Amino acid sequence: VFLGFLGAAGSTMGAASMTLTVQARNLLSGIKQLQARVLAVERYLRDQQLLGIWGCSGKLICCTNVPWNSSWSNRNLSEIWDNMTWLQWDKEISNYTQIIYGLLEESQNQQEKNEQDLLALD
Amino acid sequence: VFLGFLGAAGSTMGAASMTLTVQARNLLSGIKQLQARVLAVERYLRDQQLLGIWGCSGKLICCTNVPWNSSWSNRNLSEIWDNMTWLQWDKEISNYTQIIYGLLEESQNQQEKNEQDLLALD
Amino acid sequence: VFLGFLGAAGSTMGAASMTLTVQARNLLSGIKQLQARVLAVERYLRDQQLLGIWGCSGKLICCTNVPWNSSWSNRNLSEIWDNMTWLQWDKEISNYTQIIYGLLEESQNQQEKNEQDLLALD
Amino acid sequence: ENLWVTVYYGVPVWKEAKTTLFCASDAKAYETHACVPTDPNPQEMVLKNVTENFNMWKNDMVDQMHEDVISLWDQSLKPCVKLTPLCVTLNCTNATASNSSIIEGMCSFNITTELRDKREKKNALFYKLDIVQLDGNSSQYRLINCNTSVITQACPKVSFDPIPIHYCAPAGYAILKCNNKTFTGTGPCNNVSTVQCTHGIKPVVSTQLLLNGSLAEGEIIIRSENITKNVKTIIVHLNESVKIECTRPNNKTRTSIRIPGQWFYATGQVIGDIREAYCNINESKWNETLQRVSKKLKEYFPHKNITFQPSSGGDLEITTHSFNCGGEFFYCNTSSLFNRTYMANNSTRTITIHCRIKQIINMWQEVGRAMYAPPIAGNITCISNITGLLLTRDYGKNNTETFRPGGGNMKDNWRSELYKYKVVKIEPLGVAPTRCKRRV
Amino acid sequence: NCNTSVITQACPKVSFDPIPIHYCAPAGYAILKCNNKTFTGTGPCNNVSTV
Amino acid sequence: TASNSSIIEGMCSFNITTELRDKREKKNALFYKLDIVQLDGNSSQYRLI
Amino acid sequence: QVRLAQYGGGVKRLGATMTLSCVASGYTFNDYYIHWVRQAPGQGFELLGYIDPANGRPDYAGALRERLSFYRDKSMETLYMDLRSLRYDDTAMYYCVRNVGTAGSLLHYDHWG
Ligand SMILES: *[C@@H]1O[C@H](CO)[C@@H](O[C@@H]2O[C@H](CO)[C@@H](O[C@@H]3O[C@H](CO[C@H]4O[C@H](CO[C@H]5O[C@H](CO)[C@@H](O)[C@H](O)[C@@H]5O)[C@@H](O)[C@H](O)[C@@H]4O)[C@@H](O)[C@H](O[C@H]4O[C@H](CO)[C@@H](O)[C@H](O)[C@@H]4O)[C@@H]3O)[C@H](O)[C@H]2NC(C)=O)[C@H](O)[C@H]1NC(C)=O
Ligand SMILES: *[C@@H]1O[C@H](CO)[C@@H](O[C@@H]2O[C@H](CO)[C@@H](O[C@@H]3O[C@H](CO)[C@@H](O)[C@H](O[C@H]4O[C@H](CO)[C@@H](O)[C@H](O)[C@@H]4O)[C@@H]3O)[C@H](O)[C@H]2NC(C)=O)[C@H](O)[C@H]1NC(C)=O
Ligand SMILES: *[C@@H]1O[C@H](CO)[C@@H](O[C@@H]2O[C@H](CO)[C@@H](O)[C@H](O)[C@H]2NC(C)=O)[C@H](O)[C@H]1NC(C)=O
Ligand SMILES: *[C@@H]1O[C@H](CO)[C@@H](O)[C@H](O)[C@H]1NC(C)=O
Ligand SMILES: *[C@@H]1O[C@H](CO)[C@@H](O)[C@H](O)[C@H]1NC(C)=O
Ligand SMILES: *[C@@H]1O[C@H](CO)[C@@H](O)[C@H](O)[C@H]1NC(C)=O
Repeated sequence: VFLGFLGAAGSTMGAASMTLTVQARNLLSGIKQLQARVLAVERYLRDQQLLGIWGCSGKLICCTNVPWNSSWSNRNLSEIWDNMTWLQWDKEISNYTQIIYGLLEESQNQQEKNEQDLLALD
Repeated sequence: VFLGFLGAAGSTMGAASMTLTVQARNLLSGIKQLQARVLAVERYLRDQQLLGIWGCSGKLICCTNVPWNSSWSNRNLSEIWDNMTWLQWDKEISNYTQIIYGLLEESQNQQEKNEQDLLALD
Repeated sequence: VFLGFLGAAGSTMGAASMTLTVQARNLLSGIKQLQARVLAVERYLRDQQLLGIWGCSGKLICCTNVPWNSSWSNRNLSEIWDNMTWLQWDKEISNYTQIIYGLLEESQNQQEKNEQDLLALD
Repeated sequence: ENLWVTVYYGVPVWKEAKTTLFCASDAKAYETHACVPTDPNPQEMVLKNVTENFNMWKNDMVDQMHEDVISLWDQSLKPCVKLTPLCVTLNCTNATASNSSIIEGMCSFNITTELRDKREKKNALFYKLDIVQLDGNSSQYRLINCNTSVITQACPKVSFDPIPIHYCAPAGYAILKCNNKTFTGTGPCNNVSTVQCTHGIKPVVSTQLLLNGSLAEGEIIIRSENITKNVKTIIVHLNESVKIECTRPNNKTRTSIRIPGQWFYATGQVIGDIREAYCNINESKWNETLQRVSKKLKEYFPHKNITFQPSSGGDLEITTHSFNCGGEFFYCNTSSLFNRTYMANNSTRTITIHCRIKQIINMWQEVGRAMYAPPIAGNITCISNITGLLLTRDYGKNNTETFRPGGGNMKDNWRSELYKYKVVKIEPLGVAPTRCKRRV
Repeated sequence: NCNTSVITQACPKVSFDPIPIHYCAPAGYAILKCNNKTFTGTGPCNNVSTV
Repeated sequence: TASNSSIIEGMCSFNITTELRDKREKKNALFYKLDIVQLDGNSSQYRLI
Repeated sequence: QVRLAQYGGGVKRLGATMTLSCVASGYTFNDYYIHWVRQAPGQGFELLGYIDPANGRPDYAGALRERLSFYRDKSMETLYMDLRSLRYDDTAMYYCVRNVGTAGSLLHYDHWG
């Protein structure tokens, strides 16, 4: 079903926070036009399994064990959280997105191994 | 592996409850017959991610925060839970299945946002 | 991203335990060479949903309710856990892998139904 | 009270919908079908206390496999020689054999061979059914379908035959069977069962009746549409096989004519004295079967007599029993078989029926495309099991109904076999109420 | 060869030549190389590597 | 053939094989002079463009 | 879109054999049955017979099985009546009609020539 898809752009972080589900919904639907559907299957999985390696499984919003670093710039953002709007934050943070994912994966390995040993005290 | 697939039809809600896993198992296997396999990849994902928007992640049986409404008819069903069998229940409830999913999604947004703020008190 | 893929082979159980994520990462990328990509979509799902029927959802390492049986041989393995290396254990345990999965599925049904009744005391 | 929503996964409920069905193959083959697809071993389970409606008219997979049969025939016939340069003018006198009027082509003509220098004179042997007479002098002749379409010779070593085929469901789709014995072609079955794939359905091509097929469970079953009494075709399914013995007694001499790397095949000469090809029927089995069929058909029609005649008018595919055996196509006179009448109130003797054979056959559903059968050397004998009839009805009047054979449309022949199965789509996400909340 | 087959002229501007080709594995499949020098065409390598 | 000929200028006989491959038969048809090009030598010879 | 042109007719002499022809234009020729209907003046319509163009199968009325004949040519998609031994009562307006039918049964008529 298609209604309000990407309409929350132009609003803030927190305003689009309750409407993330609408954008989360979309996996819908010569002669050789089948292949693009396969691409729609692929990239979403390449998104979804990626969340699986961070431990942010399933749920749309979660926190993690990795603290923030000022090496990824030190914008205050506390008042800019309710103006921003979205895209400028993406171009700002795109200098460091490739690096943070390794921190998330290593912290997930820390959590899994320490919790597995703690249960292994049984 | 194929054994007992859809054989539990003709039994009750509760009888088929322990045998739902057999039906959950099946994602098996001119010249252009490949495409149907892609469809088998698609619809299951369109099922599975749908459970992800309700918060009923992974597990075959769960409850949710949305209460029942007599606007979706008010069958007693307490003795009919052990007769029914299955198909007339779908034929009855199909008048309102398109509506309840929005209630589930909104309640999931309630749970996620309230729990995120409660942890945000840290 | 490709780095250190399958490089942990030749090490132990526990050494490759922290490097399982690298192998978990890989779902990357005449004229009719498209079809193999579809296979890469299929088998991983046939892996992933299989974990869903055991209740070991998402996380790379977990325990389960099924106890060990000496009918699947009775190797001590406690000192061999830090030598083994990996493949010989696979050929040893391959005589009984087809049987243990039913035990896992039945124990998952036990957990789901008993927990559902315990919450159904509400 | 205190009820809340819950969801369930793996729900046993289904809808009815169209889909694309998968097919199976066999280990041994002629050698798109010869090595593919897979050849699995199916299993069947009984759906206890399940009642489901079936309809053998509205179901879709018959048309699907009709398209599959056409596509496999086209893909098999595609790497073959085109017989275009044979369309030159033929001068036939036809007086070589002891008798000439039986076959009447024995026809000289000019053909380019292996140099493109100038056409050389050749002669061959042909049947008068495939030959048409040009205007003016009668000795001028032409091939029958070359005023309408191109004609392709089938390569003899890739010959297609009734190999049994299993139709596999895709994932998420289930096949229902209706194992009840007295299923009438429509209505509710209370004997529903499920498989992964169907049994070995064979691509049988025949007219006026069907053969090499399955058999009924009880007595003879009659399937028909019930929207109106005006019916196109009524299917009769036998519970007891009757044997037919077909024979072409003469031996033939294959000769090859070179046209590039192709090599056209023609007939050279018949060996020995000429005998007309014929088929044989056990008379007692046939007349007893006709009596049982008529006395079972008068259940539907209350007070009127039952009478049979052969068909009238149309091409040879409906006036005669046509089929294929070996590499040769047979057309059988059925006038003597269907001459009976009855009022409304074990192997003695043998009926012999005369036949004719022709090489150029149109596609069995369609004109504007034709194929040339290659000649087959030696005498040919065949034995087959006839399993049912395809009948049509006249109007008639008071006190008398009338039934005559028909069935030129090949699709109803496969509809006589796939009446059992049906395809359903699984809907495993049924919601429910429960007396339990969620953790907050 | 015209007594046996048809003959086709190759178009000169689409001429095919030994362009080096790399064979890529699909996802979930790995390629083993055996970097040992004295490999005899069969047997066990103890110098296994992956690309 | 027509009342005026210079407008369209094909009204052109030719030999065509038909339905027998015996020998080509004479036919004639009607064409536009834009689609017709003039062969060398005699002007009455013409070709398709 | 579909058209059923008819040719032949006018005045025919008594006792002779007559032929009518029809041409169908804009549909799949094998799919639909063709019926032949007539109307005498001062009388209602009545059916003579019908034809399947795919296999050439005819069917005729009870009183006129000996005098009628239908056939067709599939390449020029043309249909022909022959009627033998014309009598004075055959003065009529003659039409071909296309028939709509299911996979097993026949239904109402759609178009008239
Ligand atoms: C070039 O290609 C074409 C197409 O592939 C070849 O086919 C020929 O096409 C022409 C034009 O359509 C046809 O002419 C018509 O023939 C009708 C019948 O003529 C003969 O056929 C009858 C046999 O068929 C039926 O027989 C009886 C009833 O006759 C049925 O019971 C039976 O079931 C058969 O269905 C003969 O019985 C009949 O006596 C003729 O010998 C004509 O009726 C038709 O209309 C004409 O009718 C009147 C004169 O009879 C008059 O009003 C008009 O003249 C009107 O035109 C028309 O002439 C050919 O029949 C057809 N030949 C076939 C199918 O074999 C064509 O052969 C090919 N060219 C060459 C040179 O080969
Ligand atoms: C219905 O069922 C019957 C019962 O089986 C069936 O009759 C059989 O048909 C097959 C094939 O049509 C016959 O097999 C032939 O037998 C002869 C003699 O053994 C062989 O020479 C034949 O070989 C041909 O094909 C080879 C490979 O292409 C060629 O190399 C060779 O030269 C031949 O051309 C062929 O195997 C069989 O004899 C009969 N009878 C029996 C008793 O089995 C019938 O065909 C089925 N179908 C129909 C439509 O009736
Ligand atoms: C099969 O039944 C037919 C029809 O009853 C039999 O044909 C009849 O045979 C008798 C003599 O045997 C003739 O007097 C009749 O004229 C025949 N009726 C026909 C041909 O319609 C036939 O004999 C029976 N065959 C067997 C083997 O019992
Ligand atoms: C098959 O269906 C008919 C339909 O009424 C029924 O009479 C018959 O009993 C059924 N067969 C069995 C074995 O129940
Ligand atoms: C049927 O039998 C009767 C018996 O008199 C005969 O007159 C008629 O010609 C026969 N018809 C056929 C088609 O054999
Ligand atoms: C390569 O394999 C042979 C086989 O015995 C072995 O002798 C040789 O030492 C190996 N090469 C290296 C560098 O180890």
